[PDB]
Amino acid sequence: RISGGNDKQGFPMKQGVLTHGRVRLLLSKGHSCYRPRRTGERKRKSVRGCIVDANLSVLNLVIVKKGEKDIPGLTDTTVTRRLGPKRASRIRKLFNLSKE
Amino acid sequence: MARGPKKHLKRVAAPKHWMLDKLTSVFAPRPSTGPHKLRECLPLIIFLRNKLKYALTGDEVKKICMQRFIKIDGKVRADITYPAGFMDVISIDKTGENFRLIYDTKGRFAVHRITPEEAKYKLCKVRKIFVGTKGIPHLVTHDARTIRYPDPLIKMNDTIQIDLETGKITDFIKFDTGNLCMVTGGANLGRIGVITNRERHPGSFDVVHVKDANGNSFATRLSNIFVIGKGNKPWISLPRGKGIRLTIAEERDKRLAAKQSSG
Amino acid sequence: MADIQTERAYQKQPTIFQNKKRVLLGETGKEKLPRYYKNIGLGFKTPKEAIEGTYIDKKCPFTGNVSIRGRILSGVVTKMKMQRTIVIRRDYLHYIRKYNRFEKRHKNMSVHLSPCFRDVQIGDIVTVGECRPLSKTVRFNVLKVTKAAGTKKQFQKF
Amino acid sequence: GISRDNWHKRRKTGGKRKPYHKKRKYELGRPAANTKIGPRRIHTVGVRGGNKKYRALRLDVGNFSWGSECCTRKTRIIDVVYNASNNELVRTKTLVKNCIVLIDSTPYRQWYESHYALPLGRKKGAKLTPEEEEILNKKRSKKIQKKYDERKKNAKISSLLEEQFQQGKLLACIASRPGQCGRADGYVLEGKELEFYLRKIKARKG
RNA sequence: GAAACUGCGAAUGGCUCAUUAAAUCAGUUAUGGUUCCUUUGGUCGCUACUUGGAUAACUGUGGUAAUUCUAGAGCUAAUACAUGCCGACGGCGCUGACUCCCUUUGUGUGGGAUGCGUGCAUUUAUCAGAUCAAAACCAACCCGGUCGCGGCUUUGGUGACUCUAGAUAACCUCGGGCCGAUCGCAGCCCUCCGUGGCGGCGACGACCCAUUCGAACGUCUGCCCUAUCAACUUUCGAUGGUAGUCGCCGUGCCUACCAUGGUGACCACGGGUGACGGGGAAUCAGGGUUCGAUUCCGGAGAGGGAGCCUGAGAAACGGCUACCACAUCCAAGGAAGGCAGCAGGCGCGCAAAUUACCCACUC
Repeated sequence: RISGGNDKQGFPMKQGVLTHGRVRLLLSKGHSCYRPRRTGERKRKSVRGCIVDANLSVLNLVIVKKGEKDIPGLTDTTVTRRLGPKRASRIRKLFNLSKE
Repeated sequence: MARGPKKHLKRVAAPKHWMLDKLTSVFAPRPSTGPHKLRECLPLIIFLRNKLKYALTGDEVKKICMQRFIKIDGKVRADITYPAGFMDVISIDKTGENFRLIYDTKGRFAVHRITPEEAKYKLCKVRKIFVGTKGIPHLVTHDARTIRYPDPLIKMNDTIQIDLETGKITDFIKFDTGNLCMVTGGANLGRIGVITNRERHPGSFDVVHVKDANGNSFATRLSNIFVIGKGNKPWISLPRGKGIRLTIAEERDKRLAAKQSSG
Repeated sequence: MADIQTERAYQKQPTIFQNKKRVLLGETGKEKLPRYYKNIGLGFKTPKEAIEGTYIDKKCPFTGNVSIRGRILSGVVTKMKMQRTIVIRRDYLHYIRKYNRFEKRHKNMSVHLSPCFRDVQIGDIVTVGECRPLSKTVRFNVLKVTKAAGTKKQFQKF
Repeated sequence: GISRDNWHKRRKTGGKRKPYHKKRKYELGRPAANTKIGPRRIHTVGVRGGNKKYRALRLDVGNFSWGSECCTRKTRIIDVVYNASNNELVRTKTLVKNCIVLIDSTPYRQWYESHYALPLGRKKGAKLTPEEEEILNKKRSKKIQKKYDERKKNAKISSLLEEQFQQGKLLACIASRPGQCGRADGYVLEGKELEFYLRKIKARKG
């Protein structure tokens, strides 16, 4: 699956901008490509449209279905320990525990 | 510009009756928002530092209050700029002493020590009467206290007595002629006398005439009269000089004759 | 008098209602409208023509939606070409302290005059009290009219 | 943006005034609601002090009072017929205070017929007998006919309404502010108000 | 206990005097024409032994010459975000199958199966608000008594309300009003052996009254020079009326229709000011003349104009967006900016100090 990328000059792609060009948008709290420094801040800044072309610096991709072959390192390596749950109903839902 | 409320006070702008010096500083304590008006209170820091002298700096006041030693109207207060005012009681249980705020006859708060059985009640002037939902009657006092189910004889301008452990009404004095009062604003501030006439105007201000123990006469707007006793006798103990306001020539002559101030 | 609905919207007093039940009156009839009116306070008296009248005026002190508060003033009626409003003149002396002498000055007020006063003339004396702002330039409303302390309308027998 | 100040305009004498300061936020104004007939669409705005205000863009239904009978019920709004302030407001069907409107007569007719035990909106026997006669006549032990003199001796309605009920529509007046409350709500026209607006409606077009 | 999320503050303080002549400002009065974080006092009972999913710090992989630029992937919390019972419905009004008693109906009764609504806020309509002076007949009776006479009763308040409280018919905001799924100390009393609870001290939070701190709008009287400024304003709203829109609220504040007004020799309208207003300062027999950018109080403004987010409070500039004037970096694609704060520099001119030390004092 295609998950995004960066332009030349490093500008990110974002979903919903239906072009191969870059554009300037007034961003606000809750959009990607911005992080507000104050409550209620908005800033106007450059972003890239959704369509893939030869121009990109990098494409981001995620494997949604594995083949029969193994890709070296990327698909050989077994999963790490992660971190366990902390909300009480979450612990019951993981181990199928009774309400008592 | 002024885009919202202010939170500082310059020392030459502060109330005259606090008696602050000219040269230690630019600022004065801004009284905390509370039961009494900014012009009509005494901040707790000025009482502990400047009047009683238990502390030499504002930090020595802060570490008296944070130990929970100071009670106002029987409640512990940790705020150093809390707005105490007229008829309030301050108790200091660790040193074993009690005070009430009353005006000196020159128009400033005296220190006035009281016995522990007199530290159990205060006197309150009535500001408002109204009826709420389900027909329940309400009362409002000069110090923001709200009371439900007052006695239906208690009217505007009357004085009520309350016990501090429960906050409920015990007894009251009617506003009428021949009762004893104290003056709480204007040029006559801190004088005591009996009410002798009320003159009224429809729109604008009513005027009350008051008579002294020595037979002098004075007047003020009705908003400045506080009743303190039925007939001739007060319900509270009174400070040295008893509100008599002697003139500068009488004050000179007693100061020479009595030889007080280590003469 | 016989008609008052001269406007594009129907004219009535608020707080008055007419029952559409028990409507029978026989060969004759009586007033379908009771009248709303009030006391102003300050020792003024409500005119008979406000109680016995049929006019609609929302800015009226006696029969409309205004509160009389603050200053009470007087002046001389001097112009009345507007409708339900008049102009009055106020004259005074100003002291100039370098000299020991006075200077004559005047100001004008636009004021609201209701029906119930209907025989006012230029040179009559009028008493007024403050209201909320009633229009752009109007802040005062007529409480009493007189021609005491002066000569008659026509001859001395008036 | 839009503002409601007094200082942009001239004094009693006809003389100009110069600006004292820039525009302040407490001098603000906003665009009009222009409420239409249609299925409910309401939007809300934050106002000075942090309170909320409701603005109705479309309304289909309201609450109306028949003050003569002490009856009020939720009712459909059909059309607008007169506006004292401007004719473009009836040409474009916009709803505002003291506008004159047509409403569904049905819930008042159903209250009356079940309260008085008499017909109201009926033309001929084919719209009386075949159904719902059992609203009017039932077994009523010691409450059958004569005890309804408490009803029947005060039942007669005004001729101007009995002519409206047969067409299925009543005239009414809007008393709420729909652009400020979110509601369209008012009272049924009666008596000399009904005579006044029937003359004005007829004299404009008819 | 670093970091990060959440809460609060950043609208005060400090700097300057450009604009501004009934404007600002001062004394005097008013909200019965409005809003109000916090403090202080009222008020706080029409799956439930505890619900849902999802992100930051962190771990891991990157893009651009460049910034307090940020993208894709793997984990996990709540007083963040979103749901929602239990307990204490037993309300009281309206309907009225049937039933009982004096009188078949009507009219006086007492029961009564069964339905509907039923806290405070919100929008609209309706009702009641009690008091006064004097008799004589008639229907039916309160009541003392029996087949014609004596005697009466019910929120509060203002100079003044279309006030406050009460009753009736409906509405109701939902995703878009309240009625606690929260945190910390000491432990308890028992049809009681760790159970049913009830409870001591709090902390934090939220709808509504009243306070406190204010803010906003309005009343009366008060101003330097000028006629080589004598008439001015007016659907391009000028003055007023009726209905409405918008707004925290009164109001030509704005819109439609209508009227023809409003100010001036007691100086309007126009122009000037090396004009911010006041407390005040210099000089002075008595009366005066001149000054007040400047430590206290009020106003205005952050290069020039305009627009707007967040919030109880801003039309904010140590917030944001654009045009106009300046101007810094670049890999020429792009990115960033506002000392009339404290020190310091250039320019100007007769003309004005150190890029020092500290939160000990005052707040």
